[PDB]
Formats: sequence, structure tokens, C-alpha cells
Amino acid sequence: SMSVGFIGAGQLAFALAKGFTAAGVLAAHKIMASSPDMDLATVSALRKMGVKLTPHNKETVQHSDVLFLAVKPHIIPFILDEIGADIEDRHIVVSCAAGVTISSIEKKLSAFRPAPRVIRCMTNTPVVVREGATVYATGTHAQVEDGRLMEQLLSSVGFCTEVEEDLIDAVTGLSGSGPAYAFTALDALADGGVKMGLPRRLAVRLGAQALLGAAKMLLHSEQHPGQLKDNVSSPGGATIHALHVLESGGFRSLLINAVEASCIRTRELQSMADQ
Amino acid sequence: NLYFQSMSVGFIGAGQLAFALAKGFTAAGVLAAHKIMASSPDMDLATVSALRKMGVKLTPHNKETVQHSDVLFLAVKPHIIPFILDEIGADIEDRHIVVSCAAGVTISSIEKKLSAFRPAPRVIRCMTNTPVVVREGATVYATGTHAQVEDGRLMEQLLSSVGFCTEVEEDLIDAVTGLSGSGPAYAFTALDALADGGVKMGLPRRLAVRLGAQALLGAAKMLLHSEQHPGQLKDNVSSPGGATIHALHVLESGGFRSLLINAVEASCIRTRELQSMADQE
Amino acid sequence: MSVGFIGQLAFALAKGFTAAGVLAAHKIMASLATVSALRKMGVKLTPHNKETVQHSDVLFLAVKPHIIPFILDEIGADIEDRHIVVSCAAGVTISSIEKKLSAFRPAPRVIRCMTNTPVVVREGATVYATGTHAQVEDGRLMEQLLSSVGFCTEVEEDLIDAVTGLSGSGPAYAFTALDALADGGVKMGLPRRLAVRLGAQALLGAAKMLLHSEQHPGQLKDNVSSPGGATIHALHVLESGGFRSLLINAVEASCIRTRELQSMADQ
Amino acid sequence: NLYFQSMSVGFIGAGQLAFALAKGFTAAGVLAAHKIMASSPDMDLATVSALRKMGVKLTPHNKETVQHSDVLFLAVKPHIIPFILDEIGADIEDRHIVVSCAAGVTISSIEKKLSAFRPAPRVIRCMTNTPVVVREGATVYATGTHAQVEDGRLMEQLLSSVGFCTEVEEDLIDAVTGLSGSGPAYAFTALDALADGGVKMGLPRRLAVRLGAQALLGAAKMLLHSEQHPGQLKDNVSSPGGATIHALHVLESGGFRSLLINAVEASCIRTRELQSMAD
Ligand SMILES: O=C(O)[C@@H]1CSCN1
Repeated sequence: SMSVGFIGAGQLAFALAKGFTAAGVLAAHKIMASSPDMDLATVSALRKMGVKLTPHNKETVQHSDVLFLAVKPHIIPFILDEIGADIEDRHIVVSCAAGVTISSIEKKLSAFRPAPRVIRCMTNTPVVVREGATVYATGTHAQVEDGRLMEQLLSSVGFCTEVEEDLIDAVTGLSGSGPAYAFTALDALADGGVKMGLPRRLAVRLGAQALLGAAKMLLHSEQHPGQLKDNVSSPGGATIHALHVLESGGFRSLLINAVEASCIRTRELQSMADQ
Repeated sequence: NLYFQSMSVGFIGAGQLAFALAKGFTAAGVLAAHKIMASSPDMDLATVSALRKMGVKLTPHNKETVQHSDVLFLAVKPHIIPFILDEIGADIEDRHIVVSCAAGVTISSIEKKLSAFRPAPRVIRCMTNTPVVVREGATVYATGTHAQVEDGRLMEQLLSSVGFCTEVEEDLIDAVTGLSGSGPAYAFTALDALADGGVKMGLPRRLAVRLGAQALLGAAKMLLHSEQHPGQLKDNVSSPGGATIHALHVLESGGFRSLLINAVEASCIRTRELQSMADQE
Repeated sequence: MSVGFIGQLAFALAKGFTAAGVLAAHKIMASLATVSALRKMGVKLTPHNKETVQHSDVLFLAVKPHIIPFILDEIGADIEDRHIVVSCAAGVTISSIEKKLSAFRPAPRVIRCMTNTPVVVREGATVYATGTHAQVEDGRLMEQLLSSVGFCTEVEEDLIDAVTGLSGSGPAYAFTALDALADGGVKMGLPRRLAVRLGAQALLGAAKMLLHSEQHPGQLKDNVSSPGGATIHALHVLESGGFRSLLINAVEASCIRTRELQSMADQ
Repeated sequence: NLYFQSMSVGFIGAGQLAFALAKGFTAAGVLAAHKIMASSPDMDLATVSALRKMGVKLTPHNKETVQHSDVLFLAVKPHIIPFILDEIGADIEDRHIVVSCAAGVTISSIEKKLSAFRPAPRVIRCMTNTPVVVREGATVYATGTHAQVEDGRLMEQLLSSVGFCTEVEEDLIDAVTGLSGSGPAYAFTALDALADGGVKMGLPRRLAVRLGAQALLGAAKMLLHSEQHPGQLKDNVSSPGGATIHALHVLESGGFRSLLINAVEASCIRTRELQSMAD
């Protein structure tokens, strides 16, 4: 029955609308999206999906029950001023804009109506193939049923759980930025395959399949990742020789640096949102 | 396409690979567990206990596995193979398809051993990986001299039920070992580290493990279902000034890409070394 | 129309403009090494900045960033309403120029521009941001003029520091790279002149391929490298030295330094 | 100038380099697309479909390419050149000019194999690169033992239509491979990284790609059209205390120059290794 809105038509809003349509959890005609600059590829992609489109962010608000904000962080204060008068009591405001705090949203929206129902969301692009990783934090006036609605909605396109808002910066550095780390790794792994004689296309396919299978093994396993690493590495063998050169470059610490750098940049954005 | 419901499969070795392939095959429903025999040097393994409860038949006699099976998976260490080939060589019949999974061991080395017993052994060489156990493996195979056309097609249908499977020329399989053969251990290492980073930044350990693994799987599936270069997807998900591009920069400053190239090379080279040392003896 | 200059960037723009036929070289007045060349082109040279302002319609300011305030104080009273003041000085913000000029006349038409030296062969990269009092047609006029000597597009002013780090400093990164590539060719036995020519032609062709392709640079990279071949071996050693991260460091350092100049200009 | 529009051109290999040369030659107008024939062991390549739409005749028989062509480009992998030469050596005629593009394959090795079928094979070795597709390639060539005076001239004319082309001694070509052969890949890596830097500092990706590429194009054009040392051009653009000289310093602190020297060397050394593994 319910309707879903997207303010913004970027990569992430497209990913959610496509993953939601592929889940059949609501008919695409229940979905509206507004961008003042939407590219015709994203227009023709969403329109063929059945996703209703408009340039007027207020049209989305009046159409929608659940309202996704998927725009750049600095654009958010302008959005809230535009649509703030149109926020009804029925609306659930789900922010995806990175580092934008529930406080900064509730402050803006409280100038119009006193109890805005706000949820902060950290999701990632693989929702487009329904394998996203999502966390959400509920705001001051979000009713308990709102969090469940959020949970059921985002569970149709990947993993989803509730966290305290203070962990969302860290989730950003981990699962939010994660897919870009994977894409970088797969491009380098394939370069390695090419270096050793594989055709590029086959190298790309084999590396991506190996990553997926490994991650799936861990998800469906009780065991520590180090234990599964142990089970792959035969004595004297090729895998342990490879693991050694990874260690010599400090491979593990680079991934730690990455999550940390992304979380800290997210906090730097959280401060400008709160300033 | 092909009818192999009444086909018997054997494993020489009952290690991580025999267990992973048998679990995948019986989970795919293309093999009844009681049509699978495995032989192991010792029966005090955790792998044999799980094969027994799976319904797989467990013998200590390699010749018994050979007599029971039509397709014969050789899943032992690379330096054992010429001793297995000696023990069972006379037991090999015309009906047998011998599938070697040892890293490095060449089709011609196996054909040479077996030919001393019977002239036209049907040999296939393959490189698979442990995620066959959840049916998301990556497998390549090459066909030997006396491999029939149906033999490669039969092998590809078998291994496709537990992951991606394609045919390659044999001289690529060492490279493949370094990529998808060792690939899972690189992912496990990467996931352990990513989870340490999540923990450093405040997340509970179990949630950090869960989120990194889900991030890796979804990204891999994204690429497998996309017609786009991995760099384009990197580009697509990196907003200007954002957290992700800042993280990408510190990966680059450590030479993250070169380490993965180093790893694939080291594994492929070690795989070639193991064969050379074997062929010297 | 008429154009004036108030450098190595002043020469480069006048050279490209004339070669494009967009402006008669004599409708151009400027105010060193580049003084012998410019006069040869039939471009009017005058030592008095005030003469340049009185003759010109469009006014490029190509001086050192801490030198603009002194020029503005000097010519400010001579800025009529027909004038468009285009600042190319690195880091000098639109606000700082308008502040100076507005003590003389309330609505100065200011445009801020980040262009680079390859305008001299009409392959520049130019961005520009329109000032508080510039009408729409001032932006379009500027876009038409600088499109004649390379790529040109409008940006928000807060992207110009980033553009400085990418295409503004870019040509020096390429000159450093071609000098090193030529040292490499020389090491492997090529004559120096042949190595310089072949390296620069490789760079040019590669850049033109990317400008004319719909594909990602990584996709074009894949196409060069045959399996097991020479190119992928060379790519590996680039990766092992963190070659990509150095170029990221470069754009970042240039952009940050531009911001620090942008502060000295606003202080 | 030599007249050659009506000659037929053959590619053994319908891969990335055969496509690049065919695309460049047809866009230059020096050959008609229907006068080109290419052969490949694999017809499902994206490049093979691209050649079809151009009007290039595609066959899976290396024999037919030879019989169709006057000039014959060898754009196969290096190690398979020996099997190709045995396969079509009997079909080589006196009218044929054989042009090897394979990295590292020496004129001596080609002439040795081909001399077994008919003496005086006309062989030319060249190293070119993918930007021929936009007619800005970099090509060197060396004439073989039995190449006529005209064959080198005809070869230079053909390849100058798609970029720079000059004659070199054969012992320089391995070095040219590491420089202009692999060159474009170094530039693509550079452009990707520069765009990453632009994005980090806040530019949209597409804008950073365009600006980075345009910066490199115009820098390269400046150098080619000036008589000045790359170092003098670097000096001319680095104002004192400015943003550029700050960025140059971080480049130097990472040994940026040495990485590019390492790259040319590695590619050239690998090019030699490949020929020594053949021999
Ligand atoms: O990597 C390679 O072999 C190709 C052929 S020479 C330069 N690029």
C-alpha cells in the first residue's frame, strides 16, 4: 500500500529503486524520484522500470509515505528548507546523505512541524543486485514501528540491522566504502592474472567469482576468517607463498587504514553538517 | 543436457577439497551421497567424520575407490600423485575419467604414468577452489590427449553445479591457481583486516565481520552482473570529496594494487616450481 | 571587440587567440622575454597599465597573485561600465577583486578563470566562474573566446582550486613525465631526440584516444596489455612504486596550495 | 609519394591491434574497408564484431588472408608467429610484403622460417601503438634483408597516415616498445589516477577525466611543437612559491621519474625475454 520517494537520482537512489523493484516488495508505480538535472540515461532507465519521475521535489513529498534523501551532504539543508513545509505527520524521512546527523535534520524540520520522524541510513550500491549491507539509526520522534518498516524495507535488498547513530561513521568506512575497495582489488587481481598469462575477461571473471565465493563461505560459516585462511593454505604451497608477499607489503594494515580514513572523513562531514 | 544421475564418483584423498566438492555436489542434487566414495591415508580427520555423516562411503584402500567410481577425482598433494598413479595404475579401466586437482601436476605427467598400464587413459586436469562447498566455486579444466568430447562436456556440467566452470588450455591453469585457486585466502585475509578496521573505529567484532563480508559479496556480484569495467564501478561509487575517495587514496599510497599482483604472481610461480621439482625427481 | 593583458600566460593567450583568428592581433594591448615575441605578432605593447584599461573591453589580469591588489588600486578608477575584468591569477578570489573594484564603481563585472599554457597551441583546459555582477552574456562571451584555444566550461568558484591541481598544474606533470620517459628510452639505447618525440606522441595519442572514447581509462589500459606481455610487466613496476598515489598527492598538493594563496588574497 | 590505394591489406590476428590499424587506415581514407581482410582463431571477440560493421572481410582461414593480400600484417601473439609462418609460408608469393608487429620477434627469425619455402621474403618489422585508432599513433619500422627500396617508403607512407612514423635500426625496436609501445598504458593509468585526485579535491568524475586528458594532450602537443627541453617547459609553468612547484615536489619525493624509467626498462626487458624464449 505504502509509497516511497527519492529526493535525488544519483547512483545510490537508482540502486535502491532498482533493488526495490527487483524485490517486488512494492510496485514501481509506488516509487517517485525527483532530480532537477536527471540524465536521460537515468530517466529512461527509471521510466522503463515504471518509476514515476518529476523535477519538483515537492511532488515527491506529496506522493510519498517514506522519503529517501539521497543527495550530496551539503545539498541537504537546502532540500529541507524547500520541502520542510510539506512534511506531514505521516512522513518518514530516511536520510542517506553521508555524515548528515539526525540532529541536523530534526533541527531543520522542527522549524515547521514539531515531531519529524527521521531515520538515518548507511547503505551501499550492491542493493542494486539485492546484496547490500545497510544499517539505520532511529531518531527522536521515529515511532517503534518506523524502525521495523525501515528494517523490512531494506532487508529485501541485502543485510540490514539497527545500530546506534554513533557507529554509522564506522559502518561507512567498512561496508559503505567497502565496495570501492573490492572493485580496486578485483581490478588489481585481474592485472595479476593478465601478468601471468590469463585473458583480461577471464581474469576479471575468475577474481570476482573467487571473492564472492569466499565472502559467501564466511557468511555461512561459524569459523574465524583466519581459520578459513588456514584451511586453504597447504604446507609449502602456492597460497601460503602468496600470503607471505601480501604480509610483507602490510596488506592488512592498508585495509585498516582505509576503513579508518573513510570513517574519519565521514566525521569531518558530520561536523560541517552540525556547524 | 547429459544424463549422469546413475554415475559414481570417487575421491583419492579425503581432505578439504574432497569434502568441499562432495558437499557442493550433494547440495546441488546432481550426486547421491552414497554414489560417492573417498579414500584417505588416515581416518582420524574431521573431514572424514563429516563425509561419513554426509552419507559418503569411506575406505582406506585407494584401489577400492577406483573400482567403485566412474569419475575419479585425485585430490592429494602434488608429490603424492605419481605414487597414487603407481598404486592404482593397473586398476584403471577404459570407463574411467581421471580428474586431477593437484596444483601444478601436468596432464602429460599423469598420462605418462598411467600409459605404462593401459594405453589411452582419459585424463582431465582442473583447478577449483573451496567455495564449491557453498556452490560458488571458480573452476577451470583442460582435457587430456585421450579425453573424449563428451568427457569435457560431462566434466563442465558436473562442476558448473557448484560454481563458475569453463575450459582452458592447460598452460593457463598455473595462472588460474594464483588467481581463483589462492583467491579465497586473499579474501579471508582481507576480511580479517577490514574487520580489525571496523573494530578500531568502534564496531562490535561480529558486526564488523558480517558487514565486510556482505560488502565484498555484494560488490563481487555487482561486477559479475555488470557489463562495466571494475574501474567504472569504483568511479560510480566515489562521490567528490567523499569518504570513499579518501580511503581509496590511502590504499594507493600503500601500493594496495601491486600487493595483489604480487600475490597472484607468487602463487603462480610457486605452482610452476612445485611441478619442476616434481618432474626433476 | 577589444582585449587587453596586464607573463608566460599573457603571451600564451594572445598567441592562441590570434592563431584562432578570433581577434585581430592589433585589437590586443599588453603591459621581458615575452616582449620581443609579442611585438613580432603585431600586438600593441604599452608600459602603462592605465593605457591597457582605456583601450580594452575584456581585461585579462595575468600577474602574480599578490600583485593583483596593487593593479586594482591603480586601474580601479579607470574601470568603466563596459569592462569585463577576467582574473587568471592563481588563488585570487572573485570576492577579493570585487572588494577592491567596488570602492570605485559599484557593479564591477568580474570573471575568474583557471587556464593553462597549452592555450599557446590551442589545446588548453579552461574553467571559469562568473562574478556577482557579471551578466549571463559575459559568461557566454568568455566561453566563446576561450573555447577558441582549447576546452572551456563554467564551474562554481569553489571548484577552481581543484581544477588548478588537475589541469592548471597538469602540463608540468606531463613535462616531468616525458623527461623521465625519455631518460628511460635513452637508458634502453634510444637517441634522446627520438625518445622525446616518441614519448610525447605516445602521451598525446593516449590522451586523444580517451577524449574520443566512451570508455573508462582502465578499459583502454586493458586493451594495451597482452597477457604475459611487456606492457603488463611495466604496469606492475609502476604499481609497486605507488605511481597512482603520487599523481593523487600532486593534484591534492596543488589544490591545497591554491587555497593557501586564496587565504593570503582574502587576508 | 607512392600510389597504393588499390592494394589489399591483410591482418593475421583480428585482435586489438588489427582493429586499431584497420580503424585508423579507413578513417584516414588511405584504404577502403572492403580491401581489408583479417583472420582470427576466435570470432567471438568484441573487436571481431567491430571489424564486421566496418566492412572488413573476416575469415577463420589464415590461408585466405594471405592469398587476398599484398601487404600482410602479423598481429598475432609473439610465441605463435612460428606456427603461423609454417602454416602460410608456402602461400607467400613474390608480391608480398610481410609486416610483423609482434613485440620482440626479430626479422631474422621471420626470414629464417620463410626462407624455407621461397627465398628473398620481403619482411618489415614495426612497433606501433593503439592511438593509430585516432590517427595519432607512434610507429617505428625496420626493413629486412630482401625488402626493396620502395617497400620501406610504402611502409612509411601507409603508417604516417595514422600517426608519427620513422625508420629505425632493428636493435632500437625493443626500447621503442617499452617507451611508445607500452606508453599509452602508462598514460591511461596516469589519467585514471589524476581523475581520482580531481575527485578527491571535489570535482565531478567526468569533469576530472576530461580536464586531466586535455591537460596531457596539450602538454604533449606543446612539447612536440616547441624546440624546447621538457625541463625548460616545466620551468616556464612553475611560478615561484606556486601550486605547481608544490605538486612537483610531492612527485619528486615519491621518485615519480624513476618509476617511469623503471617502466620503460621493464617493458623493454620483457620484450627481449619473449624473443629469447622463442629462440
Ligand atoms: O604488452 C604488450 O605486449 C603490447 C605489445 S607491445 C606493447 N603493448
